[PDB]
Amino acid sequence: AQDITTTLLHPKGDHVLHSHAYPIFQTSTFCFDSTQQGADLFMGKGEGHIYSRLGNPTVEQFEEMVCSIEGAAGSAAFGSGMGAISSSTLAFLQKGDHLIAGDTLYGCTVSLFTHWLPRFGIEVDLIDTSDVEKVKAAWKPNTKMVYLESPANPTCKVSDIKGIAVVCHERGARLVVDATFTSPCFLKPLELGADIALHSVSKYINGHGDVIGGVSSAKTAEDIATIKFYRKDAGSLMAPMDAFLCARGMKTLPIRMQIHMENGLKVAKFLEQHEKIVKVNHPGLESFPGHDIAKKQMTGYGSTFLFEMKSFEAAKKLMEHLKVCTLAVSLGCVDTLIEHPASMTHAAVPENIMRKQGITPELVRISVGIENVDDIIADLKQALELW
Amino acid sequence: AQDITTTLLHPKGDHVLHSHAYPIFQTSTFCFDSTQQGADLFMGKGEGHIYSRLGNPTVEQFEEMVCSIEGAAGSAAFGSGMGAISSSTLAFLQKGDHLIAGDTLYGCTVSLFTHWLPRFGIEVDLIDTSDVEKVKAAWKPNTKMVYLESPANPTCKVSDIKGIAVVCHERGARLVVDATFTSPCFLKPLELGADIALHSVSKYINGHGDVIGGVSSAKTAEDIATIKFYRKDAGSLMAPMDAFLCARGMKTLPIRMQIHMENGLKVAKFLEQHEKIVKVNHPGLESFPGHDIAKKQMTGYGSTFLFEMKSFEAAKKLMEHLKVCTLAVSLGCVDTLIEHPASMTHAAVPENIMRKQGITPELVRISVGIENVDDIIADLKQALEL
Amino acid sequence: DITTTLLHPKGDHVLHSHAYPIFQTSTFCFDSTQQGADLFMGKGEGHIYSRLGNPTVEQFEEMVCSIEGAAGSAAFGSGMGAISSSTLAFLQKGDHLIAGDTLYGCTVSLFTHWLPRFGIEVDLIDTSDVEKVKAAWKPNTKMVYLESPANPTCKVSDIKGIAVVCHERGARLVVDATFTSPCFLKPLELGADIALHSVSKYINGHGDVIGGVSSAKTAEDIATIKFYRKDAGSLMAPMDAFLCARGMKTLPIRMQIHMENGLKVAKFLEQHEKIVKVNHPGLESFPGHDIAKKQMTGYGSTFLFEMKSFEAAKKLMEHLKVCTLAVSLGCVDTLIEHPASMTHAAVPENIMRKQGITPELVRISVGIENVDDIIADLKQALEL
Amino acid sequence: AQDITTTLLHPKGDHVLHSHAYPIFQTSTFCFDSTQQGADLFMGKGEGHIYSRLGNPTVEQFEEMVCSIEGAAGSAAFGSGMGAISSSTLAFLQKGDHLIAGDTLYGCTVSLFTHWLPRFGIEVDLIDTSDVEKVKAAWKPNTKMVYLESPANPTCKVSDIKGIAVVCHERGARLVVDATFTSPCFLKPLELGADIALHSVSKYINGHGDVIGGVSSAKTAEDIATIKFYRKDAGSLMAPMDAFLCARGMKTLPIRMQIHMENGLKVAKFLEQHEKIVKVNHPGLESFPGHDIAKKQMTGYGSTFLFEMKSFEAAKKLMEHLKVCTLAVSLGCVDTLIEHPASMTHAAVPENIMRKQGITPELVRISVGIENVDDIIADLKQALELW
Ligand SMILES: C/C=C(/N=C/c1c(COP(=O)(O)O)cnc(C)c1O)C(=O)O
Ligand SMILES: C/C=C(/N=C/c1c(COP(=O)(O)O)cnc(C)c1O)C(=O)O
Ligand code: MET
Repeated sequence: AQDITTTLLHPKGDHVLHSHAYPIFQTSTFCFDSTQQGADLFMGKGEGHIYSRLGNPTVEQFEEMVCSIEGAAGSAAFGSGMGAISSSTLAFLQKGDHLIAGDTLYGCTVSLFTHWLPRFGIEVDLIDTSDVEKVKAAWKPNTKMVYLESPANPTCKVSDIKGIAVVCHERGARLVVDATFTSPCFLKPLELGADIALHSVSKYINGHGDVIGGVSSAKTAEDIATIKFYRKDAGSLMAPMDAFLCARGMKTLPIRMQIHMENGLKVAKFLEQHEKIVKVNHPGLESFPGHDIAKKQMTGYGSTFLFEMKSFEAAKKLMEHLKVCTLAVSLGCVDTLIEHPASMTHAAVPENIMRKQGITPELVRISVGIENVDDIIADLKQALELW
Repeated sequence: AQDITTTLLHPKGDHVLHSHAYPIFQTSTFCFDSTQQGADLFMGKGEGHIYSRLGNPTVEQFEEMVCSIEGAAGSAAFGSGMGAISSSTLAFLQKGDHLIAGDTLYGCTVSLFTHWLPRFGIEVDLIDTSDVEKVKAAWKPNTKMVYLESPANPTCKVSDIKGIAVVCHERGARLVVDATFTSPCFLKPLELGADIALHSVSKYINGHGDVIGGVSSAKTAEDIATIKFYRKDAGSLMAPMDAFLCARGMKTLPIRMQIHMENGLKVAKFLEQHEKIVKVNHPGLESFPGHDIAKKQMTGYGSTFLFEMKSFEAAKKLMEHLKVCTLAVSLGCVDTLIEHPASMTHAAVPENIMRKQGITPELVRISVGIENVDDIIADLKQALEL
Repeated sequence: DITTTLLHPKGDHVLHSHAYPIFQTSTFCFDSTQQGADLFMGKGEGHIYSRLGNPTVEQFEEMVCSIEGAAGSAAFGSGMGAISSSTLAFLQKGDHLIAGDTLYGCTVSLFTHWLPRFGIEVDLIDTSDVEKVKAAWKPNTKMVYLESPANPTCKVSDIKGIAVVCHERGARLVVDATFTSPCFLKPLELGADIALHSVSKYINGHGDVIGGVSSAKTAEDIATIKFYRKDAGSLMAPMDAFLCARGMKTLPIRMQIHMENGLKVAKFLEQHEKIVKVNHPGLESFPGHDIAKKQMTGYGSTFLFEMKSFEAAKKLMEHLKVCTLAVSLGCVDTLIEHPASMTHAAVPENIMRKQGITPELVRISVGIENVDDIIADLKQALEL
Repeated sequence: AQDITTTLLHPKGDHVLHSHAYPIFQTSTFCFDSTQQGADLFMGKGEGHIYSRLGNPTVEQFEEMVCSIEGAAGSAAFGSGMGAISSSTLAFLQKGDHLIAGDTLYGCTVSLFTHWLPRFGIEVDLIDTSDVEKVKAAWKPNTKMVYLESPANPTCKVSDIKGIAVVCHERGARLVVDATFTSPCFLKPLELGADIALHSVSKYINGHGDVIGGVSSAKTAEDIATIKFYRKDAGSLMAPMDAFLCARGMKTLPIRMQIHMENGLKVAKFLEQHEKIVKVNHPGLESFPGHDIAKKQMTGYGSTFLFEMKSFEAAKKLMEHLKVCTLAVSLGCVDTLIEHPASMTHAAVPENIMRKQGITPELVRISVGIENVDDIIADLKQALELW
């Protein structure tokens, strides 16, 4: 079996004009040979292109690379992770349907599900998905979808994807998994029973902090077609230049993820033993509740996780005296990022959800990059040891 | 008194690092000076950026440009015209609401309004908006929006935006106008009483056929904030490179439109007097129904219009023996495009709606570019003789 | 007219794409050893490596080639790359070059500092007078190099007459037509052997690319230019070639407006009490207007005018609200510059005085803004 | 000391408008605050920009990154490696000067030294620089420069850079080293006594096969200013978009080089023991003449090297039956490339030099990428074992 490293460096498809790098198709439209050839293409007959919103070759190349690592029937690229999320939910859910989603999600996902979905007649419950019994108890005759992020952003809370998939499969609901925090190198939700696996490509997949994009991959040709049907009318598109950048970033994904994983674990162990640190929420630590599930269902760990300081003032002093780590939101970049969830990424999450997400002013989230790990640790140590 | 040409060439804003051209901010995220500065930005306090989905300086520069020409409170850029349309309607409409839309729309707009909105519990009636009394008859107690394209894609049917706007003001509904076909140089819906004016930037505004993008502009600060709030969660973004290209394309918009207008008018009159053409639907032709409303409510015409051949075989013969004109969907590019609506742009629209639209296999849609008009006329002339 | 040709360039579409794709690649794949071997020998159609040939760059080359009436065109990383490749590709130790006495600053630097280190004799002379060219002639003269109208004074040379001397005496005529664009000046049509532009200016026209292009009358000459380029390495990036081809789609239309704006602004300045003199080739008062009207089909919109003092020039340049103080020219928006202390600051004083550049001169590059807005901007800054 | 990985991820300089990624300054010109402020910049007084040919912020950012790894006084970026070579030689050499260069060089470098320099009255001798005594024997009172590639493209012939530097330093000649084949992670010519270190950035530094570019770094402020002065008139510029891509590719250079080095050595050892293979020219092999100099003067190896088949026909059979390796010129890409020097990269080298260079139709050059090394070896092995 050929390694993922090789597969990503050797994607299927013909070269264009013998070009070694896949060209950037910075075009809106495509030319027809004849009236029939164009008419046929609109009916889905024959091979070729019409218009970049419907399909663009550079973007299609990136989709195939994601499709190849997910083990999907197809993938669809979007202008952002939120585009991928919207199109993976609202492509299926309609007025009268019920959605069960995790109670700890990325802020804008909470916004989508709690503000917009109810305006469209869609019933939503945010449930603690780390407990399958609670998922079952929240199930209704009109439940059509379960949506999970695991490990959750930012607390790393682990859900049992495999166990929840069984219930979805017995009861006719789609299981959708946002695997952004871990990357398709370490978490393949379609192998665990999910119907759709999505990512903010803005994070690890692209990895270079210079594009915003989303991707969604479906187990079934019918589901990926419906997703693309929705995309056509909702209009969240990956730009050709951004697809070129994302495919390029993804060429180094496996080796970056190996370094991220090892760095993140070493940084978490350093913090876990440090006097100033109260707790570390990294799912690769044995102290972490849900570690046994993460270890079974994933083949590695991302490097973004959260830790607890003794006070808000101590969190502030740390985050503001770092020379290698950069104070900024986002994650999964080659360089190390740090932020304060309570006042930043999750300052917009309703208080009812803040308290049961478990997010407090003492928490700091770090996204460990691929810098030499000793340099990252020395940077944290010097700020922790300040006068 | 400063001319539109000058305004687009001299946008408001500081230069970045003294750079003459506005830099391409190809970044996802922005750095914070301190915990407080970041927390302040998340609360809308102070000046600065956080993350490109919330706001990107290169994108914002293009948004300001469009906002200037529309006379808007603010503008929002998107990944596509369909992103602008989705975000300008579903940002406001919710379950139990009712939408009145023109019956002749771009194909994917029909798919949006006919397939997705009713799945979200939104009631939708497609009606002939060229007659204001028909809009009034279709009105219900829960009508929250009227959505228009004028001149319509592809038949160029004209609606009285100004009169429909009065009805909307009186009865508590938003008026949303898709002005893609005409461009903001010639049609300014917000000056006519609309609440929202939107464009597929993919067409005239960019004008170079190398970008897909959308833009929407709102009369009020509250409405554009709502649109951007929807965009934050729906995620149709204009990429920084595409915003760089759209702004650059828009620098020549006024001169390009002037040529497009004059070129398209001349080509339509050539066709209108040719023996093989049954009729030409150009809103600037005296013969066109609705010409009188278009000359009053617009300050010029786009150059995309349709004309009728005697049969499908004739249309097929014309479209396939052109040497300058390119057989392709889309419009508003620098070069001339030509298309068969029945089996291309409007192939997926249900028979029911399509016959209401008056779209038949005998119609050909041309998008006249900025070539020497004589080369376009001679191309058509050559082909019409075979 | 020219617009149709630029919008419909020859060649096949790639994957049916309407816009020509950006080949952001260094290398190309071979079907077999033989096919690679053949390509390196110039046999068969195809590509090897972007420095030898990139499809996106070649499409832009083809566009310029068509408008110039050339055997071929080569694109470069800057106008200076085009200039140095159109000269040092041909000149060698022992050769003599005659160049116009008034040239862009870096061209003077190239001809004055570098060429003589390579053993190439160079004299700068007044090429507005053909007898001076004949008098500077030597038995080893292999090239005459010209800018017309010259940067920044707009000094006009008789290109056709000089070409005649060159053809008779066995020298190449190379012409930098940056200031006018190939819409209005076609040197190869006037007898010149090579015609070149800084694409950074009018051709691209959007102020967001630096690039150069050179076009030769003969297949041999362009092949030599590209062979030099292969080793010297001033290439146009695929992205910049995409942007230049895109900018060039509006070239004939932008030029029409530049020309008209520039002529209206120049006449306004010419009759303004505060202005000593205006150096625009299209004015009747300008010396050599007759040659420029004969040999060109229009004018660019960059020209020089004289103020009554340095303090007055500084006051004008620093109270403008539309015009931007910046070097460069041929952008869609208006630019203004002080030659003596900016573009031409490094020029040796003796070449400087022979050029006629003083601290009282201001150089304007008139954009495509509404003319009345440009004039009203100049008006308030001169009067207030 | 902070690690190179960390340095490259954390370059000196302020952020622009708080942007995390450095913006692409796709501009030709820059604005002046006043006549004086503009005048001053032209005189080298004050901080700021004039015009991209003179300096572009995105390009300067990439230059700073190279400068930091080379340990130089400054770096200059170009539109190609050939731009860097032309500008690092012809910026200093004039009519009457003598240049000693290696006899095994990149083909277009031979073309430059052999066709263009003599036309400019510069005397040139190509010498076997693997023998310091041959360098001394070729020295003349007017020798001003020695120019070396080591390991040479394509034969990997090693020169004693340290030993030749001694001679240059005693006699008033600049030593210039093209370190393209090894990358600045493993070869730092300025630490060995060179005056100038240059690269085709097209190869390893950028690493993604999608940019052509060059860079030159000088030990002395004066020499880098002279290089940039030449560049300003000769006009080989790195485009802003290309500088953005090179800086981005360079963010992963140390980890890519680590994998290239290990992959290349394992592939070389596999070929060395294979019955079909006559000889393997990889400088990290103990069998290689000059291995001892290479291991003392470098801190690793690039992964581009050459091997000898039994015949031209066997070389063609191998090259044309690979599924992972790609038949193309260039090198230093994330994916594996392969080519035939005799009929491709060195087919323009005049017959006397190509004889002295030791290039025969039996030689194949491989540029080993970062694919899984077992997948690369299996691809070579299957082609070598064909019917
Ligand atoms: C291929 C597209 C065509 N039109 C598009 C279009 C859109 C949709 O805009 P994006 O395509 O999403 O940028 C919105 N509004 C109008 C009046 C339109 O014509 C076409 O007809 O040929
Ligand atoms: C800042 C630059 C100015 N000029 C440039 C120029 C070049 C050189 O072109 P690159 O700059 O190398 O593309 C060549 N030829 C002419 C007549 C030029 O004006 C300027 O004057 O303001
Ligand atoms: C003359 S082909 C140039 C490509 C590259 N320098 C190589 O050796 O492969």
